[PDB]
Amino acid sequence: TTKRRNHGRAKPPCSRGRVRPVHCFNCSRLVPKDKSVGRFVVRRMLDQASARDVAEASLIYGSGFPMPKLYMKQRYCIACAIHSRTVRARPVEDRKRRYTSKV
Amino acid sequence: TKTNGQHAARKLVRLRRKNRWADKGWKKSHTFVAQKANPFGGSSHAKGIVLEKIGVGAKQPNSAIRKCVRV
Amino acid sequence: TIGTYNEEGVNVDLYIPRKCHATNSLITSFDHSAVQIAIANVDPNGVIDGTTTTLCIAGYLRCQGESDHAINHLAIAKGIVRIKTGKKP
Amino acid sequence: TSVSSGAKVLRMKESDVQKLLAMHCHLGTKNSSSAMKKYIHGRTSDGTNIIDIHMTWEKLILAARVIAAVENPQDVTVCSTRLFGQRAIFKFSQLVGTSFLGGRFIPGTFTNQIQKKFMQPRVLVVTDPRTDHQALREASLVNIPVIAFCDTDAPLEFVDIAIPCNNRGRHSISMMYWLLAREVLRLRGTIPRSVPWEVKVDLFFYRD
Amino acid sequence: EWVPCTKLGRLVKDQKITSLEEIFLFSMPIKEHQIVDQLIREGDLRDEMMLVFPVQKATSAGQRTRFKAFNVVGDGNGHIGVGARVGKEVSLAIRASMIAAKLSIVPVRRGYWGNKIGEPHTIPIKVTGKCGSVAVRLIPAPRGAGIVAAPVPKKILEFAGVEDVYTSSCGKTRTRGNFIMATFYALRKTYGFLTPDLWAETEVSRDPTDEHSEFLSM
Amino acid sequence: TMMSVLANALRCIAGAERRGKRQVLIRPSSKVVVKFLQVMQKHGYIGEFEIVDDHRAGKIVVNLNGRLNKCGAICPRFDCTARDFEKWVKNILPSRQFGFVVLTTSLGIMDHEEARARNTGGKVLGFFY
Amino acid sequence: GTISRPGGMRPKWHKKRIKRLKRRRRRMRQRS
Amino acid sequence: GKIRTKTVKRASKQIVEKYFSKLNKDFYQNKRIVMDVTIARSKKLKNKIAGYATHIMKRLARGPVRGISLKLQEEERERRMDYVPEVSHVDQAIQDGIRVDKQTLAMLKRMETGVPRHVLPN
RNA sequence: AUUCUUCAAGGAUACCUUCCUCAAUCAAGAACCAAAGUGUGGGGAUCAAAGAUGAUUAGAGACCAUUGUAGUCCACACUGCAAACCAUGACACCCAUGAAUUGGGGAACAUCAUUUUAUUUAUCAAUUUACGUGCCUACUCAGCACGUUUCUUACUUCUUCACGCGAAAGCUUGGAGGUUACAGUCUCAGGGGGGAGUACGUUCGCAAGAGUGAAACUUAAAGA
RNA sequence: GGACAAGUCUGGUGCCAGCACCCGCGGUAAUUCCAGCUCCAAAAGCGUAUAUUAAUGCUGUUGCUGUUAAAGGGUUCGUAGU
Ligand SMILES: [K+]
Ligand SMILES: [K+]
Ligand SMILES: [K+]
Ligand SMILES: [K+]
Ligand SMILES: [K+]
Ligand SMILES: [K+]
Ligand SMILES: [K+]
Ligand SMILES: [K+]
Ligand SMILES: [Mg+2]
Ligand SMILES: [Mg+2]
Ligand SMILES: [Mg+2]
Ligand SMILES: [Mg+2]
Ligand SMILES: [Mg+2]
Ligand SMILES: [Mg+2]
Ligand SMILES: [Mg+2]
Ligand SMILES: [Mg+2]
Ligand SMILES: [Mg+2]
Ligand SMILES: [Mg+2]
Ligand SMILES: [Mg+2]
Ligand SMILES: [Mg+2]
Ligand SMILES: [Mg+2]
Ligand SMILES: [Mg+2]
Ligand SMILES: [Mg+2]
Ligand SMILES: [Mg+2]
Ligand SMILES: [Mg+2]
Ligand SMILES: [Mg+2]
Ligand SMILES: [Mg+2]
Ligand SMILES: [Mg+2]
Ligand SMILES: [Mg+2]
Ligand SMILES: [Mg+2]
Ligand SMILES: [Mg+2]
Ligand SMILES: [Mg+2]
Ligand SMILES: [Mg+2]
Ligand SMILES: [Mg+2]
Ligand SMILES: [Mg+2]
Ligand SMILES: [Mg+2]
Ligand code: NA
Ligand code: NA
Ligand code: NA
Ligand code: NA
Repeated sequence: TTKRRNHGRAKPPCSRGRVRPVHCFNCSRLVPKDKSVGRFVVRRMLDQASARDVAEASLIYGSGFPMPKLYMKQRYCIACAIHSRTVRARPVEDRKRRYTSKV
Repeated sequence: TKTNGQHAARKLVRLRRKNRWADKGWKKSHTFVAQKANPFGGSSHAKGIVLEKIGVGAKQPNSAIRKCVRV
Repeated sequence: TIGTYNEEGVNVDLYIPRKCHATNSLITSFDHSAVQIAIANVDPNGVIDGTTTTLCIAGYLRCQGESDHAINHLAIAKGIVRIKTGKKP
Repeated sequence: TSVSSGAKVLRMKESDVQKLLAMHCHLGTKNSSSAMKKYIHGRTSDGTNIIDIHMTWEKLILAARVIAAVENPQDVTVCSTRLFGQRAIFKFSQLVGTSFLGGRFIPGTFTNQIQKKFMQPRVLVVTDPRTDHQALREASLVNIPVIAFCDTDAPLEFVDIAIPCNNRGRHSISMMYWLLAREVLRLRGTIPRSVPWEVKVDLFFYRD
Repeated sequence: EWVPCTKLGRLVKDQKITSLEEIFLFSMPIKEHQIVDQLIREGDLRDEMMLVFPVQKATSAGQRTRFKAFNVVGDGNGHIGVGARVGKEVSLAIRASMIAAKLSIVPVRRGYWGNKIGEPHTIPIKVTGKCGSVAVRLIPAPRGAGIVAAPVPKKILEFAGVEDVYTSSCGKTRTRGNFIMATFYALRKTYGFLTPDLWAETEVSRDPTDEHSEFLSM
Repeated sequence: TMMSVLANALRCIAGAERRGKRQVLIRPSSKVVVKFLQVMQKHGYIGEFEIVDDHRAGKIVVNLNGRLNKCGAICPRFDCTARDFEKWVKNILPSRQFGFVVLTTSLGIMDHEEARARNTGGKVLGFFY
Repeated sequence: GTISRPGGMRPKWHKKRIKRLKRRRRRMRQRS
Repeated sequence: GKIRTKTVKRASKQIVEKYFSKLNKDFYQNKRIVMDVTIARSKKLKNKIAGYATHIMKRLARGPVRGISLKLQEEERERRMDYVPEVSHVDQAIQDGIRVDKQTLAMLKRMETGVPRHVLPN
């Protein structure tokens, strides 16, 4: 019983032989790059409450200058992406939605 | 998928000869090995002398003594 | 004269099925997509007179989406639809 | 269309062309399907498809000649689930004498024989193949031919006679039904061809 | 006590449409089993039950048992029908199968093997029907060599009116449900094959629903 | 690579008739292909066809009238004695009442009914019905 | 689990057990 | 909860349809009418029916309700809809002039009719 | 899978160049072949089979933690065992639809240069070929991208993809289609489950192993 | 009892004795054992064992299968052969 037509990765037949592995962001497990679950995360350095208090003291950010952010490209193994609720199991005839972009 | 050649009779003959050893029914009748292991020398009946009377228990779902003999 | 005959002139078929006018295929009794379309004839004045022209469509043509193209071909052949616009006077 | 003796009647006139252009009946969508590609005559720079006017008239007259050959007008039903076409089919059935079905199509209307609303038409007319998909599917089980108004992106399964026109727009739908009703009456003896019809097209417009 | 609910039923209830060939010609569906009862003379229908077996569905605290029954109907020559239905009791399933068999009734074509002397006795061409994994092949046979077939297809072929056939089978024929349906499909195909005696055009005719339009509109 | 021009042509015709087409294009052409088509046309199974010249092996356009159920080639070309016609009819034809088996004989290419009249055997080419 | 019922111990470890058996037979026959 | 079951809701629609006149937005007068024209036994049910009927009358005073279909309101609605203007909309548009595109102009120029009157490019 | 400098190759495209069946598939035979592993010299930062210590546990020769040798890297020789998978042999023909994408070419942009007819028509048309943008010397440039329409090659998708096929899951121009209406060409495997890829014999290998490959017995099911 | 034509009969035994080619029967109401009475098949014949032919498209030239059930070589080159 074949569960997925692409077998869970993005490697069509007659396209590639081997894809180099990467380390899971959480457990350091080695997983091929095209099979891993990848997300680009942009994180604010401070929440709304702390950012307000810091801005009053600072002469730079005190008048409408953006605070810096954190940029990360996180890759998960399948087990870690499920246990962390990044993805969940989906019904059949629903597993085919793709969401090419953010949101 | 086989040849279908019109001059490939030799290939077809050789193919059937090799693949005919793969069924137990054909192999048993052509091999002379089961005949030697058969207590009867290829016959339907044989005569013997009784050595002992024994009782053989039936297999698991059933339960009985089967009253066999050693010859 | 259509059908199978005895050694004498006796027809021994139950019935003669219709034939699709586009594919020349028999229309069976268990084919429930087959349709018959009747088109009225028109007098020299734009009034129908009472006679009609009938077309038969197989039914698998309808399921595959080719019945519109087939009827176009049949209507042009029968002299009902004009293939192209006229020329200016 | 053509007739047995080439009487040149039933051909489209200058006034009919004006009505089609005024109501934007020749403007299609930006998408296009393989079945409908033969009815397209050029494409504007914006991306809109222009429908061939000659082909539209030939299909409309062919549909009228099919309807006019039915002895009992109640054996023809007109369906429309789009809001803009519900008023038009109501006026059309009043003038021509047919039955109609507006709103949601209840499944099993043509196949469930023990219901109180069982219907057995001989010809079906629908406004849009895409939205009236349930009616077309049922017609393919009980030997019913289908006449449909189609846009440049319509699927043509179970459709027998397709009339290419603008399926969207309150003015466009009303004009197409007004033209079809006038032709059916003219093909009968009811109204003459030499006097303009007195029924206003605004009666067919959808009003809130 | 029959009140027809379709246009076809009203025509049959009155003394119009006197034969099944009128219905078969225009491919109209049959939705009332009283139509077949009226159009085939009494003493010729000759139905029979072929197979009834139980089916089960697992539930919490036990299982639910129902009965599926197969029925075959057919006049002496040229007509055959097969139906299958499920019911809570054997008698209820059997009664529902008889109605289903009558509703799905088709004509069977007959022909000659070598010489057209008396009457059609065999099938005109080679046909094959498939249902599930079972495929049944029917081959024309000369006069005298009777129905050479297994007991299940032999009973169906007798009801259809065929006199001489050779039969071949493949697949798992012990599934009696698929064996019965595969034979029915082969017999259905006899009227869908175009032979040179049917090349000579045809003449159009009006359907019953518009020939009698005035009577129905009442 | 292509090993049989006749088998290729008969597969194109049978495929087109299954799909309900009106015309089919066949490439490449040959003398045996034309003779086979002339036998089918004489009995009324295809209709008019036309050969286009290109200074190479030609091309054929065939018109179909919807009367042809199936045609096919037989490979290899087995020999057929004049007393073996009934065996081939029983094996590859729907019945004994219609359909033809095409043979190549020293008198030319012909159907099995004509070959029986002239009392000649040969090599089986194909069939149609 | 990604495989159907094996009907025994894991096939990799059964292969290794036969692997060690063959070495012992080879050594025992070498002694003679 | 205080959900009205389908037996209560069905009866209230029937009462409003038949006795729309003489009903108002007061529970206590509507209750007397309901007891007069209802055969059922439960007094609790009749109180609930009068309550939901009063709710419907309040809704009707501000706009139509999908399940009522009053005869007099329907008849006046049809008369308002069947309004015929003095001059047809299509006639007014023609007199104003019709603007087309280059592709539409090219199609018209090749037809037997030609470019009709009152047709300008832009 | 960083950049630059070099050496020999490969496919696709373009062509009114050349040649004239030179071809397809293949027992035997040859070359290459992941990781682990082996031999001799280098090298040794990280991680880490074996081993040590701390926990956890009824116990814990395990999972967790701190370490730690071989290995992991290079050169030259071996080995030829993978879920070496698209679990789908190679060559050839036909095959419906809409969006995309990677390389080449044509049209376009830019640069230069300066048919009859036809008053009385029509059954499968004698010309749908239309269309602009941004950057650009105070040169890897007559250049570079984009927008629009065609064509050849390649990896694909339809969740708004047709027949047909299949036990079903599913496949579908790229078939698992065109097959009881069974024949385009060649080649390799299989014949109920176990015993078993085991025993014996022989070839290859430093070894580890690799190829070839049974039976006696035992079972009514195993499997999808 | 079923395959497979013919008993929801009457006594005895009680997972024993036994039957059963296969599925299965037998622990107190046995449609299967040991018997009586009835009934079935074919008959001057009828059972059992072993071998072989057909059943078997389970050896497949006519005519099998190879994604997941057993089964496409790790990849190219390549001779005999077709
Ligand atoms: K993935
Ligand atoms: K699992
Ligand atoms: K080493
Ligand atoms: K460690
Ligand atoms: K291997
Ligand atoms: K490329
Ligand atoms: K007892
Ligand atoms: K097999
Ligand atoms: Mg590649
Ligand atoms: Mg790999
Ligand atoms: Mg069988
Ligand atoms: Mg699973
Ligand atoms: Mg498995
Ligand atoms: Mg980098
Ligand atoms: Mg290594
Ligand atoms: Mg070292
Ligand atoms: Mg290691
Ligand atoms: Mg650890
Ligand atoms: Mg460490
Ligand atoms: Mg290394
Ligand atoms: Mg493999
Ligand atoms: Mg299969
Ligand atoms: Mg398969
Ligand atoms: Mg075959
Ligand atoms: Mg085996
Ligand atoms: Mg050695
Ligand atoms: Mg060593
Ligand atoms: Mg070995
Ligand atoms: Mg018994
Ligand atoms: Mg019996
Ligand atoms: Mg026996
Ligand atoms: Mg007893
Ligand atoms: Mg045998
Ligand atoms: Mg046989
Ligand atoms: Mg397997
Ligand atoms: Mg492979
Ligand atoms: Na490591
Ligand atoms: Na794989
Ligand atoms: Na596709
Ligand atoms: Na056999």
